[PDB]
Amino acid sequence: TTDGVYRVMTRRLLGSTQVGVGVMQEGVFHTMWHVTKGAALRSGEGRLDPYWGDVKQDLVSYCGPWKLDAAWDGLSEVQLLAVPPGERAKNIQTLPGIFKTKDGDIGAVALDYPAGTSGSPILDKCGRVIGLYGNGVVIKNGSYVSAITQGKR
Amino acid sequence: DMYIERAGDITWEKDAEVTGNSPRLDVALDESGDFSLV
Amino acid sequence: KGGGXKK
Repeated sequence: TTDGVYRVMTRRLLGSTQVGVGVMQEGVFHTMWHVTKGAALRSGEGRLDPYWGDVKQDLVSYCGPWKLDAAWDGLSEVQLLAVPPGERAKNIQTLPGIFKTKDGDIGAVALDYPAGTSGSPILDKCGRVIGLYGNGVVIKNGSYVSAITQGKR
Repeated sequence: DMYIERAGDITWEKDAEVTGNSPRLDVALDESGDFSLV
Repeated sequence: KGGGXKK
């Protein structure tokens, strides 16, 4: 199955519904846990079985261990490769904010998209995936900010 | 039952629109995977 | 975050 960015679809609701987005790289499919809940996936005629997942990180990988290990450099602009339901993939460039936590700081992107955009990759200037979009907060003025959520390789 | 469909290459786009703020926020992450503002 | 809330 080809490297790239993928829509995660279900037929269980009304019509065809996009519940999320993911990344195929090095033979492993990467998405957020709340998108699939760890359920298996179909890719054409083939089946993708969950391999690793963690609810607290809100991540899951299929067919193998988590492969994405690039990280935001804390300084440069990044691009969100947003794949909204029913709409063409689009790159949005932005300078990340920061989630400060008791266990360290991670990048965050203040961009709002439909729920089924969950799992869209965030990219550095070399095209490496530095994390996935869609686990975040709503701040005082009502705007959505997503963590740049990255796994461990 | 869920299935996947390719949507593109993972590639930096030279002429991308630039938008969005860079807020610095104190947050907490709970065992359920939910972020909250501290 | 639409109807996803935080998600």
